[PDB]
Amino acid sequence: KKRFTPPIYQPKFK
Amino acid sequence: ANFVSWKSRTKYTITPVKMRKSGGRDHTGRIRVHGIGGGHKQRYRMIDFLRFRPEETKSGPFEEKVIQVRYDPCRSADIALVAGGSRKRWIIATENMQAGDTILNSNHIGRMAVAAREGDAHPLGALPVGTLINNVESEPGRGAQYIRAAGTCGVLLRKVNGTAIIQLPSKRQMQVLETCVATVGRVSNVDHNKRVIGKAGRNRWLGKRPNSGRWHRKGGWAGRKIRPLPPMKSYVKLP
Amino acid sequence: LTYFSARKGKRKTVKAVIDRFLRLHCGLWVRRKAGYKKKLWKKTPARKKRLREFVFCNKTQSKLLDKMTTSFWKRRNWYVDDPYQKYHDRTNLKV
Amino acid sequence: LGQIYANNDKLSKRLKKVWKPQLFEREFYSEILDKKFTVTVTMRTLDLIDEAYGLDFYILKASGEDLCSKFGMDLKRGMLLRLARQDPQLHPEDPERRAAIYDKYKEFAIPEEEAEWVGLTLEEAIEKQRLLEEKDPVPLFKIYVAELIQQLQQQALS
RNA sequence: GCUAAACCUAGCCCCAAACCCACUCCACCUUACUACCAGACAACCUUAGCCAAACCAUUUACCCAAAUAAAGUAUAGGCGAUAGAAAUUGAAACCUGGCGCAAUAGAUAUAGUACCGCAAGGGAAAGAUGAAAAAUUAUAACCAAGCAUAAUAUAGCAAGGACUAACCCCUAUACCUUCUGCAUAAUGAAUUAACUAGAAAUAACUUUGCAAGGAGAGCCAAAGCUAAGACCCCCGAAACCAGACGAGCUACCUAAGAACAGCUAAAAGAGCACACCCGUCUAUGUAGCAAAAUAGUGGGAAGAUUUAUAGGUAGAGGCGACAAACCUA
RNA sequence: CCUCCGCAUAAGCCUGCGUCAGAUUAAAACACUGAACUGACAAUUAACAGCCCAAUAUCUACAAUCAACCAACAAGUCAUUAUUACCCUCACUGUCAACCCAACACAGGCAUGCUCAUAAGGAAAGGUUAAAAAAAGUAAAAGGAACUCGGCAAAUCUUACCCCGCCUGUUUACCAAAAACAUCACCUCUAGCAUCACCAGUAUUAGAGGCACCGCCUGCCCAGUGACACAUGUUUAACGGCCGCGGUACCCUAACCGUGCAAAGGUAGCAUAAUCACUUGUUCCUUAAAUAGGGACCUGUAUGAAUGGCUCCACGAGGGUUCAGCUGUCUCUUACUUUUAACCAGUGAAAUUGACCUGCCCGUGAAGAGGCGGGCAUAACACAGCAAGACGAGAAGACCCUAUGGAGCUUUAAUUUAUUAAUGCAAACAGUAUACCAAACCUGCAUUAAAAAUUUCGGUUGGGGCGACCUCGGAGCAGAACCCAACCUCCGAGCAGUACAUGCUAAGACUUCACCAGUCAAAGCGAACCUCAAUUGAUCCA
Ligand SMILES: [Mg+2]
Ligand SMILES: [Mg+2]
Ligand SMILES: [Mg+2]
Ligand SMILES: [Mg+2]
Ligand SMILES: [Mg+2]
Ligand SMILES: [Mg+2]
Ligand SMILES: [Mg+2]
Ligand SMILES: [Mg+2]
Ligand SMILES: [Mg+2]
Ligand SMILES: [Mg+2]
Ligand SMILES: [Mg+2]
Ligand SMILES: [Mg+2]
Ligand SMILES: [Mg+2]
Ligand SMILES: [Mg+2]
Ligand SMILES: [Mg+2]
Ligand SMILES: [Mg+2]
Ligand SMILES: [Mg+2]
Ligand SMILES: [Mg+2]
Ligand SMILES: [Mg+2]
Ligand SMILES: [Mg+2]
Ligand SMILES: [Mg+2]
Ligand SMILES: [Mg+2]
Ligand SMILES: [Mg+2]
Ligand SMILES: [Mg+2]
Ligand SMILES: [Mg+2]
Ligand SMILES: [Mg+2]
Ligand SMILES: [Mg+2]
Ligand SMILES: [Mg+2]
Ligand SMILES: [Mg+2]
Ligand SMILES: [Mg+2]
Ligand SMILES: [Mg+2]
Ligand SMILES: [Mg+2]
Ligand SMILES: [Mg+2]
Ligand SMILES: [Mg+2]
Ligand SMILES: [Mg+2]
Ligand SMILES: [Mg+2]
Ligand SMILES: [Mg+2]
Ligand SMILES: [Mg+2]
Ligand SMILES: [Mg+2]
Ligand SMILES: [Mg+2]
Ligand SMILES: [Mg+2]
Ligand SMILES: [Mg+2]
Ligand SMILES: [Mg+2]
Ligand SMILES: [Mg+2]
Ligand SMILES: [Mg+2]
Ligand SMILES: [Mg+2]
Ligand SMILES: [Mg+2]
Ligand SMILES: [Mg+2]
Repeated sequence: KKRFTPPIYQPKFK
Repeated sequence: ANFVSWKSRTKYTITPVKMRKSGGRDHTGRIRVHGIGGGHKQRYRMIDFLRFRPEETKSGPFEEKVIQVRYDPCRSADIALVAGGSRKRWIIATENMQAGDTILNSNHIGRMAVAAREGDAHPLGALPVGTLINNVESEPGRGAQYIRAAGTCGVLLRKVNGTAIIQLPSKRQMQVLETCVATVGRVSNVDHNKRVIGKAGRNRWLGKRPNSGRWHRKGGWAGRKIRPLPPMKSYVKLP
Repeated sequence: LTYFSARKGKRKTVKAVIDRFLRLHCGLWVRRKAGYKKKLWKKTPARKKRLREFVFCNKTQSKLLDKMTTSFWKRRNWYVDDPYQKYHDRTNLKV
Repeated sequence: LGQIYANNDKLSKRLKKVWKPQLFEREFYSEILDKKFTVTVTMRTLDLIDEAYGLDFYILKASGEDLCSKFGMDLKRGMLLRLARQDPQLHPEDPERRAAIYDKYKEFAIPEEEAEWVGLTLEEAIEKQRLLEEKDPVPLFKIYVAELIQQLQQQALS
């Protein structure tokens, strides 16, 4: 199939 | 699902009441009848199907007068408002009914038959054998339900002693009590099957979605069934 | 065999071992040869007599049957009319 | 709401089956209350009524763990109150019938202070206890003038 | 010596005891944080499932009545992996701590804060001088990974043997593993600091004590009984059920509105063509403007067209002009 | 210089480039000081849209489109009456902005009015040189598609032929936008009918299905399935199917006859086609050169008449070819501008890294060596371009195989009808002269069509399926005690011809490399005086 992974955003504290 | 019906009028009137389309949505909201949805806005007319009805402080027969023949989008046949007395009620029009006509709504059954026209209405007990009738009832004082489309008509077969067998357009026999009022003649707006559609725009305007695109394999019910005529259903209650 | 139960936390036994074997106090298990009651018309009388004998087990089999049981089945019973009473104690043993 | 196997064997499929009792909408006649009621009675209830020789006996003899219904407890409490308060059941001009009815049901006679709390639930009992223990707050002016007159009488009579 | 390293207290877990609480005035069931108007309908229901029996369809402690021996005994159980009582002697009221810890440990918590989605929900690091900061003083410095101080000097898994001196002379194919055989061009790795991975029964071995008896009721015994020591890992999937959430993007429907210059207008679900609906191809980028863009060549553009507002159809399903297409990347 | 923009309304957190001090530090991709700031000062005042309507009964069929001719069909967006009671009156929500949804100050998206370019609004360029490479723009001596599978950006403006689909349209949001799904025409089946969609409808109607107009037509079948009658039958435009051989004159393709089967032994049509391999078919044309394209043939043994067969009026971002004229795709590339390229000023990554003091050849190794042997090679350190290698970077490969790890689809693979309609029985009502009738609504048992509550899909297979096998014995491999395998080559066995002392106990051994199993036998009581080589079946339960 059409394999795809969504990106993950880090918290806005670093 | 706040689904409320638009049939909120317990009094008969003449002004066309606005109706709301459904598209196959019941009280839950799921589509249960496919092929309905998206059409041109229409207005509902309160059509009085009961032919003979006495007015206030009335009992005997009364005369009527056809005024103007219009059209009803809720059905195939056309309607025509017929005035008479001190009230006006919508009834189903018949063939060869124009402006300035005179019709009779009688009820007294006579000894012999009555050579009525194709506009007036009389009980089945005073009609000759072999007469094209329409809008036949099932119970005395119930209302016309059978044979009400465009051009449909029935012919009287025979009489026994208190019943009246009426030949239905489906080639099926059906008897009814003698004290039932039925109209005489054929319904207007003939040649309805010859109406060429032309394009899908007409079907979309009428409010009919296209059929499903899934290829269904025909089972065992797709073959031709050469079956005999079903027996005559009786509505006369016998003790 | 459930080494630790959920109510008492003890050790459970296998009732099949008790119903199919018989442990003696010396450390031997008495069993029965299978097929001693089925299809006896095609077997020689010598085989029929051999199948109807109390045969002892081996070492690994006895160890397995002991591990499948607890300390209750490894005691010494003193029945009134025990036909296997003379087989509990084993004399004349030199390593 | 139980479970039933297939062909009455545990080596098949465990299906679920719920039995329903039979309901016969009949009509009775209570002698203590003198009023007919339409109750969808079953068969075991009719058998118990026939064995108890009437409906009033079946209602008054069976305890709360046998009726399994609120209407039964209400009828029991009503009959107990009618037998305790000695209220005129029918009407005057013929007290012999009422006397015979009261004499027929004399092997119980629960007092009035205990028959009013028969069949009531917890919420109804709490509501009744709150209504009995309502009492609008009495103004403190009456208590103050009572204490004042008591004090003046005590200091004057001495 | 710059970067940066340690400085204990909010307290955190379980015991014994004790049963623990909820309006200062206003607002809180409609668009909660809204002072003020005419259909009163709203609960009373076998939980299921995973695993195990090397599959799995019977079965699988979890059921909320104090210990123990009976006893894992009779029993139930594709009589098999397992489950499991009862009858019976019996069950000494009252005392304020940690052979646990100190911010990567201990509750996630200074806090259910920021942040993500319309929504249920998920959810993380924080604070170090001092008696006198109303002592802004002069000091206390010294250790890891990164740097200058103080770059390179021919030759070679960075190493060893060595001489008066770094190289020059000789030898020598990184580390753990599935593998007979691995540095192989197979797998893992940039370092430092903190954390992380062998928990336990019947039967066995050794050493005290007593002894035909041992043992603080119950159990065993033709040299036995009691006690102690000794022992059996971690992390990583697709699947199923139960309780709640979504049609604001997209599929369909409903009620009230808006949009389409100009020319040819053959009467038209006509043509070209603005704005508008979708995107057949070229070129640019794939950590870009963008988790799907840029101009034309494109089809439609008086209707089977598009759109602002409000409502409904949801998983044992919704919808479907049928792509197994869509249901918040 | 642009304006493909701006101003308002609609939706949206509400204070988000006004002043003051700090501007030493902190966010501007660098600075001034300010659209990525700390504290204090206060903007917006309604007439704009809302915040709405006292009841009892009754009334409202001649559209809009300048609505006046005409003409319709999709049959349509706007109105009151009689009675009772009511003369207190201007309160409330916002009027700022450079602003919303996408993690952002993003070349993305947003509904209507206004002049469709103006009176709204902004700057492609930081500087230095003109490296190579790449992208966007003008044209070129001769050929104008001769390069490429194909007219693939590009400008001239372009005709005819074939297939497919009637057309418009829509579908795989994000690699296929199509011949794919739909559309009017046609055909089949079901239903005698009143309140919640179907339908406020009536057998010219409604629902369930197959192709999809107009022209020629749809020839056969209930042996098998289902459906309808339970009359043994009907149904196929319901699931599906319409032969083979021999005799057959000179040559294929046969006229005809015989034979066996069955519902008929391919009807019409069309084509070497979107059509199994033979197939680059005979042949004509388009080119000088043509498995490209069109025309007449079916041995098409596998096309075929609603799984519909073919021309035809119009059309297609669907798939292929060509004619008159032209485009640097090429022979053979070139002249300029911008992005970009090289240096200066700063913010400043991502993937990736065992350490490197890192050259080549021959040969070897886990089979492709810069680190191993022998040779060749060698002062050190940066900048500017290309890819030959370091089996270089991104995804525990989507292709092959294993898994008693899953999921989707379809059943004539397994437990069962848990929910309908039909049935038969039992209780529940009421009449009825030793007999019949069993109405409307509840309960339990068993059956028939739809759903379903669950599951698995054995093993070796010189990679897997197909080929072959699934237990045991013998002959050589294994030669003279014993054991030893192959998908190495051969015979077989699932029994038998005759008496039941083919009775009961009891020392000692072999043991198919373990166990479960099998076999011989001293002696006694009892009695007159056993053959063959494998020749077979355990637990539970009955
Ligand atoms: Mg159709
Ligand atoms: Mg279809
Ligand atoms: Mg399992
Ligand atoms: Mg007990
Ligand atoms: Mg912490
Ligand atoms: Mg934490
Ligand atoms: Mg250091
Ligand atoms: Mg060297
Ligand atoms: Mg290690
Ligand atoms: Mg591995
Ligand atoms: Mg290998
Ligand atoms: Mg390696
Ligand atoms: Mg590997
Ligand atoms: Mg690596
Ligand atoms: Mg919507
Ligand atoms: Mg659609
Ligand atoms: Mg058009
Ligand atoms: Mg157009
Ligand atoms: Mg499909
Ligand atoms: Mg404003
Ligand atoms: Mg984004
Ligand atoms: Mg300006
Ligand atoms: Mg520049
Ligand atoms: Mg040129
Ligand atoms: Mg060419
Ligand atoms: Mg082109
Ligand atoms: Mg098309
Ligand atoms: Mg696509
Ligand atoms: Mg689309
Ligand atoms: Mg596309
Ligand atoms: Mg089609
Ligand atoms: Mg046919
Ligand atoms: Mg072919
Ligand atoms: Mg060509
Ligand atoms: Mg199109
Ligand atoms: Mg620079
Ligand atoms: Mg080696
Ligand atoms: Mg080499
Ligand atoms: Mg290497
Ligand atoms: Mg792998
Ligand atoms: Mg296996
Ligand atoms: Mg499995
Ligand atoms: Mg499973
Ligand atoms: Mg599933
Ligand atoms: Mg296999
Ligand atoms: Mg093979
Ligand atoms: Mg052996
Ligand atoms: Mg002998």
